[PDB]
Amino acid sequence: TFVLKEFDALKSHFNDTVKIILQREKKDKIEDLPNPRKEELQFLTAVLNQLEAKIDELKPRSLASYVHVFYGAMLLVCKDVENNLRVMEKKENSLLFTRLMDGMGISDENIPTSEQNIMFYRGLNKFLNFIYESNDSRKGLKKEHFLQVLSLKKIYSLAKLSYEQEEAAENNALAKLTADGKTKANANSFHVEKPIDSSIVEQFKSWDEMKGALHQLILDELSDKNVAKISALSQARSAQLKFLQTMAEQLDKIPNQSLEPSEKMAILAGAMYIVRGQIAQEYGKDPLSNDKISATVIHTGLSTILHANADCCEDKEVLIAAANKFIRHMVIERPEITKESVRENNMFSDIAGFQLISVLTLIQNMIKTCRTDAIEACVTKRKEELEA
Repeated sequence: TFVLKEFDALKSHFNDTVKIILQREKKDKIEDLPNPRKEELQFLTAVLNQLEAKIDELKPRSLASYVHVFYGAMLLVCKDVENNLRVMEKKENSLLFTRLMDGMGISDENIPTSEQNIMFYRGLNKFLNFIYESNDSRKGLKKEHFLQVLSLKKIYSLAKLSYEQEEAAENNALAKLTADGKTKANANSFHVEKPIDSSIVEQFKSWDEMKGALHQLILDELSDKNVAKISALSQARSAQLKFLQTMAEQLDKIPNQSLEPSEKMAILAGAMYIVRGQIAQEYGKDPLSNDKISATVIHTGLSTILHANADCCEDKEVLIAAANKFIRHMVIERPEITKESVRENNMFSDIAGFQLISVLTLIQNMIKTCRTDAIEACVTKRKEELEA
């Protein structure tokens, strides 16, 4: 097992790393360093200073979440180092790269687990929201944030890279999953950590009306394609509609006193974006494209119900994450025997042609896109008000 370094050890080691690099390059300040080493160290310094500022402010019980962020930041830079290497250059011969890995205590025989890598980037990506007003990207960037030393282009670039790393980490964990879970699914123990903003769900009117809209769209599909049942449709389209039906059905079994209707509508909405995303990929488009696809009844139908064209990327992330949280709870066997696994029998076991891992992977892709579109819009917004 990989034991994480304590926070004080990371701080002292990084401060030494900066000194070593500055001494080797014979510079006084890191702002005089060549690219991309300059911005990379300016980023880590900014992160560290902001971490220390939060520690001396909030006075937390455990510094575990703070270590997770620093680990994510240092690993993000290591990734940036690899991307900026020449065609023949090796990372093992990079001073900064080797210094960071040594500071985190990572070698060839000592690497963090899949879960630890995810927590690193999940922690950093949440930590990056400090640049937004009230920690919300809906309100744009702050006039003064902890990454002010960096340019808007670099902020977007690092954020984009960080979101892609979390996606890649999740996808690697999904690829190693096995479908030999013997445990039974438990909806009775499914409780949301934080309640959802009802304003995000008010466009779907109610849980009954949303179910009615879904059921009506399926009827319109069967009518337009002149078939009696869903199975008569294509293997792809059939699995998608049965996925939505299973989703809506499995949510009705749960009492409203154990799971609020607003939470149910959010979960169902996230499932709709997944199906909407799958169909969009069939047309060679991005899963979250707002372009109208007239050739598809379902994609057009789901877009109408979801109000996808008018909805912002932030609200979409919440809905998609809500569906992701429910699926992973019902289908994935979590620990605390050893390791995670897909239950051999779940909600989607009877659905022919259903590809679970593909769906969970698509979720991570749409999540990343929502986050990337959020920072891009804020960077572009900040650029305009600076150029006026």
